[PDB]
Amino acid sequence: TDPVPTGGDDPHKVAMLGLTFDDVLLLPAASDVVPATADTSSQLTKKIRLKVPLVSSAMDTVTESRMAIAMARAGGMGVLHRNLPVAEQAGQVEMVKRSGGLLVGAAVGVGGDAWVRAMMLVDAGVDVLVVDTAHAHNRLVLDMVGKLKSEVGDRVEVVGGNVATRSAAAALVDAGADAVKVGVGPGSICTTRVVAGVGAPQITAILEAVAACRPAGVPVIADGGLQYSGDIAKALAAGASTAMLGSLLAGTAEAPGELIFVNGKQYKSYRGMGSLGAMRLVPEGIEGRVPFRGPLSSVIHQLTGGLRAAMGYTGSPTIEVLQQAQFVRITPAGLKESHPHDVAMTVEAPN
Amino acid sequence: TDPVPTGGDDPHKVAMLGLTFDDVLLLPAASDVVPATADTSSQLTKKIRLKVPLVSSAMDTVTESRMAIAMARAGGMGVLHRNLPVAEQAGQVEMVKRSGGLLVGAAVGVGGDAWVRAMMLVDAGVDVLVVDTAHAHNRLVLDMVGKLKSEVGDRVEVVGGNVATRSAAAALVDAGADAVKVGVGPGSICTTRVVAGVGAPQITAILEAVAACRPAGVPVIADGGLQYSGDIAKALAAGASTAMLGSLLAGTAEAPGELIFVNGKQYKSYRGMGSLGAMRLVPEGIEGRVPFRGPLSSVIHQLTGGLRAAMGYTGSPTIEVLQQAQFVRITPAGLKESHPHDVAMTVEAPN
Amino acid sequence: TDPVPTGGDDPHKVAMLGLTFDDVLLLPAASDVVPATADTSSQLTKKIRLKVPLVSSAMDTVTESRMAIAMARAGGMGVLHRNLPVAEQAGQVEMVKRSGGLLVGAAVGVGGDAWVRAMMLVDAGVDVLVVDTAHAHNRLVLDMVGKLKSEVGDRVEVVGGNVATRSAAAALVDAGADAVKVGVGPGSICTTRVVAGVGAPQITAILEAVAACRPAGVPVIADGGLQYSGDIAKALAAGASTAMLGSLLAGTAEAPGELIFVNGKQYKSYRGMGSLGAMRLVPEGIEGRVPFRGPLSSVIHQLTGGLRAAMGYTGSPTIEVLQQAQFVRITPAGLKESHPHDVAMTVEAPN
Amino acid sequence: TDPVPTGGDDPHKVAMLGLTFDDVLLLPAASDVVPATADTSSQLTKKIRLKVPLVSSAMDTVTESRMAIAMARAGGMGVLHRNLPVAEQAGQVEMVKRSGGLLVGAAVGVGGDAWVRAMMLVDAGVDVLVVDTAHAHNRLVLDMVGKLKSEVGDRVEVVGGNVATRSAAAALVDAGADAVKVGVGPGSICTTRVVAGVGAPQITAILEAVAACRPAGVPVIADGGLQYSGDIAKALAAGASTAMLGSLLAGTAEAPGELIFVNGKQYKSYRGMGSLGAMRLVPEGIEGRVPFRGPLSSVIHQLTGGLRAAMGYTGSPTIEVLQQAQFVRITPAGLKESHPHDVAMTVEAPN
Ligand SMILES: C[C@@H](Oc1cccc(-c2ccn[nH]2)c1)c1cncc(-c2nc(Cl)c[nH]2)c1
Ligand SMILES: C[C@@H](Oc1cccc(-c2ccn[nH]2)c1)c1cncc(-c2nc(Cl)c[nH]2)c1
Ligand SMILES: C[C@@H](Oc1cccc(-c2ccn[nH]2)c1)c1cncc(-c2nc(Cl)c[nH]2)c1
Ligand SMILES: C[C@@H](Oc1cccc(-c2ccn[nH]2)c1)c1cncc(-c2nc(Cl)c[nH]2)c1
Ligand SMILES: O=c1[nH]cnc2c1ncn2[C@@H]1O[C@H](COP(=O)(O)O)[C@@H](O)[C@H]1O
Ligand SMILES: O=c1[nH]cnc2c1ncn2[C@@H]1O[C@H](COP(=O)(O)O)[C@@H](O)[C@H]1O
Ligand SMILES: O=c1[nH]cnc2c1ncn2[C@@H]1O[C@H](COP(=O)(O)O)[C@@H](O)[C@H]1O
Ligand SMILES: O=c1[nH]cnc2c1ncn2[C@@H]1O[C@H](COP(=O)(O)O)[C@@H](O)[C@H]1O
Repeated sequence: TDPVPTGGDDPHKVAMLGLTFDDVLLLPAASDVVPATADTSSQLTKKIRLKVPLVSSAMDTVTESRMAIAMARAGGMGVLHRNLPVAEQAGQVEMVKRSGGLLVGAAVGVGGDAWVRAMMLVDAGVDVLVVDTAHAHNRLVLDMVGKLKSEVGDRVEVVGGNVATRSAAAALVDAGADAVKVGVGPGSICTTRVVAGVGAPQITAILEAVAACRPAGVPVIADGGLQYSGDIAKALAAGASTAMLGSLLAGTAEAPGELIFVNGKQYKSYRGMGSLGAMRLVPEGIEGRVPFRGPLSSVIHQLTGGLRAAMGYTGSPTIEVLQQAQFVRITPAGLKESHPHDVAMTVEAPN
Repeated sequence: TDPVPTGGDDPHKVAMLGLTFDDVLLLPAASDVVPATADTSSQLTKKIRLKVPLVSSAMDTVTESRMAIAMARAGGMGVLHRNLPVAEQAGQVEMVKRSGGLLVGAAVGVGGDAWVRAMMLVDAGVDVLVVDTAHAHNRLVLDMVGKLKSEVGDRVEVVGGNVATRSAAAALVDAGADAVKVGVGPGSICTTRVVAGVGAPQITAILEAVAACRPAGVPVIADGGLQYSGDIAKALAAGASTAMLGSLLAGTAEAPGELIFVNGKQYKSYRGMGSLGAMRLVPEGIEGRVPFRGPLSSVIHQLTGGLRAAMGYTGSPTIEVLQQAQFVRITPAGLKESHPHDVAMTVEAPN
Repeated sequence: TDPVPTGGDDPHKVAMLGLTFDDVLLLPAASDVVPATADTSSQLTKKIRLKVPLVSSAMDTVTESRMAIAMARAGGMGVLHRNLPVAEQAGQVEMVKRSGGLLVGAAVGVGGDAWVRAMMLVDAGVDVLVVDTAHAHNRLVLDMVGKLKSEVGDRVEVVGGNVATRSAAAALVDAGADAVKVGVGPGSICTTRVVAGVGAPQITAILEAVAACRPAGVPVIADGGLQYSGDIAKALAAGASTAMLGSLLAGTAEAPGELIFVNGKQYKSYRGMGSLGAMRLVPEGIEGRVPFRGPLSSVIHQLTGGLRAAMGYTGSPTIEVLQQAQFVRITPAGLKESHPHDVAMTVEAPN
Repeated sequence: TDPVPTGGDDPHKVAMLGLTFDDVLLLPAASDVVPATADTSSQLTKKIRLKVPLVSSAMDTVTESRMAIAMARAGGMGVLHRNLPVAEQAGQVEMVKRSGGLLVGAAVGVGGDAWVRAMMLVDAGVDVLVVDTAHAHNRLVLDMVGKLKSEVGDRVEVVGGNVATRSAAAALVDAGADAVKVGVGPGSICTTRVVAGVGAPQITAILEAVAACRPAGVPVIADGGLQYSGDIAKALAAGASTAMLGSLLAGTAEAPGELIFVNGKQYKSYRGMGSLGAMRLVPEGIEGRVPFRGPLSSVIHQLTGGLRAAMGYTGSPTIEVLQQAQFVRITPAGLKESHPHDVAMTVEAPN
């Protein structure tokens, strides 16, 4: 019997071919939709629907109270980070609720201290708890999701993550999750791929997680690796219902941290939660900076405008129709020309 | 049942593998043709044949009256842009007609104002109307094509675009189009691919559109992404009958705009019609610059000379025979060496 | 009959598709393992098990007595290089044995002088002899392995290498090798690939060698091309039992050579054993430098920490379970984003 | 019926997948050969065998009398260029013959003037005539080969080229060629690929030409694209019997032209024979420069040493055995590491 062409005698050792966002484009289709008439609303969880299908990352350089307020007013939601005392995180929930009863979420870990944290957040009025781990395919994480749903599941929605396979998503569904968050490897500040050699390209990870979650009616949150507004449209067409953004929002006025004026240009700090600085395990994230981008309201406007353009080209009046769109796969030669190919740019572009 | 190797259980979710110009080369074949004896004439529309199979883009940094006159004298044609008052566009048609009854086209949009524009252009003597949209697979665009053909189709030829699929090209054929223009995603100044995440690699887009148009006798115009004279030969071998050029002609003396002397080198402005500056929707084009290239007559001479070389290598005495030539697909390692690989260039090359 | 699609009529002329480390990632799986509870021990040879599955390269810029002592104290082993007189190499074995009866290996060549060298190393107390060649698929190399095993095989373990195919690994197994070392082409300082045009991508080379060695109970040493801690996890998941490191350890305090302060940064010399300088045959290696990395103990700590993270993500309590993990294949677009993609790094990262 | 996955309904429109040198490596195999014992002799034509399987390009910056003398003394051969008067080219043949009756070849074109040139070269004692064209798959070129063989074929050997397909090679075999030269697209100074969009990756072109020539006993000359000594071994393993070199020899003392000292480094001119300067048709080559490399004897020594290393790794005692060796295909990730990957080079390497 002949060998597998890439080596050895086991045809399942190399189990899949993984696609990322840069590997695909959306095909145009017959359409009566124009960008202005598209409806961008979508489910965050079984019970919660958002007007704009975007949430901010649970990171100490992205989401505290000011970002959560601005995201909710823009039609999305923020998830407050958990790298601070319980009493301070619960107080940031109250500040958001004092600005109009806006929707808000908050991250928790696994174990006894994370349980005390979760109960204080519920008492403060939080709408969504996010069980927030590097590897959710573990019985202790599944137990945490199920115990929260049993005790406070009537009052608050419970998200679990992160996963990158069909089998991991199915395990969270069986544990009672109200949404499943997908992403191991893809984030802009992630070094899991080179430190551990572990990960999954994000278009294939979404397609596999959706194969388990869609038949059960559980929404999927696509978390990490989104670099352009067009990546949001690709993630939702692969079957996700919302997208979570770190890098794209870390440059805004509302993100925690001060402005950095260096060489006449401006920046703000952005770091992984598994970086040396955030943990103060070998680190699985870096500490860096991103360009300053101005007010959050204007960033969200440009991102939703690109999504609306994609809905016009694909004939999708709603996000549920966009989830049925088709891809064309591209080669390396086709990606290099996608970033403005060979015409000296001179003027600023908003998107 | 096993999953699709790239994810999920649907084998049509990733529907195609899209090739661009850099993915293919033309194979040499048995030939009695030398570059000097090749015949470069080809159909622009059902009724109009050109001596040179090239047209200039309908852009406000590429084609007004001076470019249209020079293109027609060179054996091709210009399409006048529509980012100006109706009375001015109609007057540029008259200026072209006063220089010898040369062929000329002009762009129009969709709706009531575009209808008034179209009727004034016909009264001024235009030969070709181009229904000029970002997404032609839409009933309002198909209605515009059909209504023009019904009212003035005896006097003027009617083009519709742009499309990137077999089904979209078939819909324009059924509506009465005299030619179909192909290109969503590929242009040098296009950002649709990253803003909306939408597009189609241009060799596959041409092959699919031709599968619908050739059996009906409708010519295909390949519009966008052409960077070298060899790309013209590849587009026509994939089945197109003419090519439309923006970047390659924006540097010429006849293009609208003034010369830009900067750092001892010279440039001219070139911008997408969906850029912020041209529209004064989120933008789907950039504003930039290209190197100055001299007179149009000399640029067209070099481009047609490269086409003639391809016809010699493939044994094609006419464009209709070139449309039957074969490709070899190349890998990433083969493209890097195609751009002069590893020999410090010292002297200027015209092409 | 149709041609093979890549040329000619022989479907075995291009025999395989070879994958390297950058072509694959490890898939997360169901896990009760956390990085702290993983067991990193593994067989170096049939009779010798190490606490940490790493050995240092047999190179005159990587391993003399100080590196061998530090590697053994860290739980791994060093292999002393053979580019020095027999009496000096045997004396370095004694120095290692005087620091606590630590484990140590030493390289030898093929022929009569290499036999005298081998006997002196055994008299000095060496634990492992490494028959150390550029191409081990040769009857003289197989004879050397078998004769050593016959004469001193009761006292010392005998390794042979290097190979890159299933048939070559099988020949070393039949000759009596206690471990098989894999790697032709992949090393950071190797130029065999461009000087001779010969080599084998290392993930496929490991998969093929393991197909011969695992059924016989012979461990495989993955030698060359490892650039990050995650590459160690990939090599062991492909079926290797230990990894050998040159570049990653050449920057440490214990490596032979002096520090190089240049432009405020620090370096140390690193060169192939087939470079012009080491041989003083056309050269098949280069002479260069690598950044200074500090003490060996700290480098090994970071490398084993990344391995432990991979064991947590894959649910592997032991190295024998990690050898059963699965890969996802990635495209060129997915690799570019793996190296910290698009976030200006500002702070130092240990790994 | 479903479409072809890359577009259209014709499965032969994209006829082949073309491999270049960077797409493959030679696999090591069982061997009793060491580099010193390999036999590098090989057929140039049916009747002429060389000691070293290399010839110099017929270019006015590579081969006049001094290069032809040095190549023959090194065991190879030179082909004198034809961009000069007939009387001068014939006189350079005599100069070579006055230095010891060394072997020499000379290029000619097609037509009446090329016939007069050919007869004068034969009278001057030339050993090989090379019918030297950009596209040999043409009845006028085949007639020239056949008429030369009929008139002077008893005294001189007749080569024809260049081709890049099985059918073109078969036509030259039927016309009586004593060897077939392969290469359309691959040369370092070639711009046919971007000017005409025409070419064929060189490993696939050799495999296809050999499928026609080997069964007839006609040797194949691999011409263009060779960048390293390892590329020579790959070309011969694909089935060629000799290789022709331009760039690799244009830097030597014996090449025509003067040394260029610029910025403390040294260069020499190198230009295509279809460049603007050589023709004084649109140009299909560039004019440039290459680094100075010293005496030819030393360059040939390093190139043959790399070939000898490949013969050791593959177990090939002769070139006829190397022509039976096997390849592994590599991905883009595997090529980037082949050029010395990540170790600051400090010292000069001869090869
Ligand atoms: C922003 C602008 O981008 C482009 C892109 C390509 C061509 C042109 C253009 C303008 C004039 N001639 N060609 C404009 C634009 C203008 N209107 C409609 C669209 C649009 N519809 C759907 Cl559905 C999706 N997106 C986009
Ligand atoms: C411009 C010039 O380009 C080359 C390319 C490769 C080799 C040479 C060359 C010249 C002399 N020796 N080799 C010239 C050229 C000269 N003539 C004919 C052609 C030609 N025919 C067909 Cl059909 C297509 N294109 C091209
Ligand atoms: C170093 C640190 O890396 C990350 C990576 C991604 C997300 C986060 C994070 C922290 C807080 N929220 N999200 C941390 C970390 C923290 N703990 C556990 C792990 C881990 N477990 C297994 Cl199994 C393997 N590796 C990794
Ligand atoms: C020039 C030199 O290149 C290397 C490459 C890899 C490892 C080493 C090495 C030296 C000492 N330990 N390891 C040397 C060399 C030394 N001898 C033999 C060969 C050789 N044989 C065959 Cl067959 C083909 N080429 C190559
Ligand atoms: O240190 C880390 N390592 C790996 N992933 C991380 C780390 N910190 C945060 N993440 C993930 O990265 C996402 C942000 O990705 P981005 O939007 O591409 O910048 C977050 O929402 C987390 O899922
Ligand atoms: O703003 C824009 N976005 C996208 N495509 C555009 C825009 N403006 C013009 N185009 C297209 O780009 C083509 C020019 O492409 P180029 O020849 O590659 O520069 C035009 O003929 C249009 O089809
Ligand atoms: O000159 C040489 N050419 C090729 N391979 C070499 C040479 N010297 C050492 N090696 C190999 O390269 C390995 C080190 O690879 P690295 O860890 O990628 O730097 C060694 O353990 C040897 O197997
Ligand atoms: O102008 C030209 N265009 C294309 N190919 C050329 C030209 N001049 C020479 N060649 C070819 O290029 C070969 C040299 O290729 P190199 O060794 O890669 O530099 C010659 O032997 C010719 O076959």
